[PDB]
Amino acid sequence: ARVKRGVIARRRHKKILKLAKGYYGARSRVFRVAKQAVIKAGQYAYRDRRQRKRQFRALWIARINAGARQNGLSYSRLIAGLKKAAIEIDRKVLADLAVNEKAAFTAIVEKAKASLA
Amino acid sequence: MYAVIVTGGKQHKVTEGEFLKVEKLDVATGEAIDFDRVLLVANGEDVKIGLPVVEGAKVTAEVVSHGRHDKVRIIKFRRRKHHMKRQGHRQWFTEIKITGIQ
Amino acid sequence: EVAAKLSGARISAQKARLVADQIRGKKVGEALNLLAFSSKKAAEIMKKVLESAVANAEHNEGADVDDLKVSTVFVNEGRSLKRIMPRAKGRADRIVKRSCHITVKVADK
Amino acid sequence: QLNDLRSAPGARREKHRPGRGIGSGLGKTGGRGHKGLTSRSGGKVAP
Amino acid sequence: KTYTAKPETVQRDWFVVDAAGQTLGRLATEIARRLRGKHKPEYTPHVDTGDYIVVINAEQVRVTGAKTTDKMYYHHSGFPGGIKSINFEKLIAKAPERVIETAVKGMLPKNPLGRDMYRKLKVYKGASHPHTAQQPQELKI
Amino acid sequence: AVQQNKKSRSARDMRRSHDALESNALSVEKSTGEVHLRHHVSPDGFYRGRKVV
RNA sequence: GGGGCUCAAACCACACACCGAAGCUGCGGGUGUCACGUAAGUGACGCGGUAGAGGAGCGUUCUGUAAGCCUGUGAAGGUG
RNA sequence: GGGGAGUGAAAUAGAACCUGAAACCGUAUGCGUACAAGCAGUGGGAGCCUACUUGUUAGGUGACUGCGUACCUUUUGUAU
Repeated sequence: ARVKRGVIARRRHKKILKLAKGYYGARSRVFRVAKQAVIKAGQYAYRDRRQRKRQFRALWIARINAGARQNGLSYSRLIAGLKKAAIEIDRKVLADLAVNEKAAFTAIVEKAKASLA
Repeated sequence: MYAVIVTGGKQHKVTEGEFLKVEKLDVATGEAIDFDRVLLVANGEDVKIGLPVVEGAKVTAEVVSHGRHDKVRIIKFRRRKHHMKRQGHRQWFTEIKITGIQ
Repeated sequence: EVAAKLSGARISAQKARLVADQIRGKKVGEALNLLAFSSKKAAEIMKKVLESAVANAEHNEGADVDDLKVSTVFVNEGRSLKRIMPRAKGRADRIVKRSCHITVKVADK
Repeated sequence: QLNDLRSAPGARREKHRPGRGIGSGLGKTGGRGHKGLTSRSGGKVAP
Repeated sequence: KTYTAKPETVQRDWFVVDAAGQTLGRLATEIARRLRGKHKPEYTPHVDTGDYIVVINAEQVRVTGAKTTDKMYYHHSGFPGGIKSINFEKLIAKAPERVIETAVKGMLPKNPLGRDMYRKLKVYKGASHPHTAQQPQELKI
Repeated sequence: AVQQNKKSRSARDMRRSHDALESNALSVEKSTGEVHLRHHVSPDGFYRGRKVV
């Protein structure tokens, strides 16, 4: 039972080279470089499913900071005043109301100033 | 007309005709769900926000489908330590169509 | 759209694409003037291939030479020939005698 | 049927093989460790 | 999904800062804040949602303590030995706007976006600016 | 003195971004009507309205 | 670290608020072990890992199953 | 050496001839590239172009931007 391994080696290399397509030069077309680029892309993608949740939070916080300062309040005073009250409303929909629904965000910052924090 | 509802441990800005993928809530296809966990309801210049929660407001939705979205890969690799490990994931969603805001 | 091909020209492909880049998209009489006065070897070869493509269009179809435009020139690589040059201190090195495939594709668009 | 019969669960085993990949448990050394006598070929300590 | 500002439909305004006795870096931090667009709820970090800042009296800017005779500004010309320095007051005599430009430039990112934001800062020397057509209004009065 | 890395396609081709050709100095005799190089005798031996060879 | 900072953007106190991790919590999945369960069936504690131990699998070629089944209305291979 | 015509079921089975992969080299189309600094990706993301049939899609490029010093082997330890 001699078994000739050239038909499975090819499909495994096609799988790696298909995962590597779009990359520069030998990163997309030779196996020993495409393999490393695919593994590295996988590590970065694991890391960046975490940093996505880190980076969007900071953007929300920066937009809420900018929207609250137009109404005469900090970010931090706003988050404190929204817990002297009870809003349970997150950084995502507050940033969305900061850009889009500005009168509702003004109502929210006035109910935070109403709790005097 | 929009509303902020808490479905899956996270909230969604939600309007009166939208389709929305939500963490998999346990109710079969085509049935109805209510969200009595609204955080604000606004209509023009009439915006009312949650005391913690807007009392007397509910959002009605219809379950459209239970799918799984778009496999992500998990690669765990230690440099020069003979360690490599891979995993697939498809996260379940429930697509709901928002039918009423009150 | 009519081709003529030379499979195996004793010039290498890199040397022939220089002249191939120089007639692409031109009118045929303009291209024949450029090739007939060029300083190179690839232009003798590619002029003979362009003459063949034009005459194929004249005899196998009914296109006039004035209407024709050289539409697709490309030079592929042919089979190399593998020879030895003896060098110093007993050392031998490989010469490749490269060849190439010239395709001229005349058309009236 | 010859198509249908197998042995008892636990009576045959798979015969895991050393040196086939790093996600198998026995890649790159095959259970032998690192440098020294008992990782060589014929790396036996006499009785 | 969250909002992304997009560089075709970004609104920009023109502003005049009167640097007539302002502290240098405390002026520069509000200028750089407004060049990046941090004061707008449409802040997106990869697009410049900033404003154009005009600064007029940029030799009346003021450093505190002993930073007038001190506070060297350095640059190396590329040739060996070619380190070159100038203090605050000889730079505010030579090129007065370069002070309030290298302050704001150092507080912007070191990006092609930071270059694009720096292009919106127009500092000048006297009490006037050539920008009456863009109609800037005064801020931090 | 060798390379420490093989050169890519891209830099190999950027080197030879300069070695393209020209020879456009052709013109037509008014008498015979044939193309020849400027300031050169024709391939049928004419030069400025006169046979020379 | 840089810009820059001087009733500080430094230091010594004290106060209140905020940000901040793959930590915790929420929400949805998978898995190990243990205990329960006419075996649907839940709970509870887990689940970084080199050498290494242990457990369970995929695929390739051959033989039986196979004088079977598929296949020129198109096999294997190759490429999407 | 080809372009036809014929033979043949098939000649991109034409004699260097079944299939005809990858490296490597081209031509064509789309998009991006000439004020921008590094393992070349990855998270975000505008724009453009194609198919659809239009949308909270599919494919292709990816300006701009946060994070980011290959793999192995050896080692107390390597971007080294």
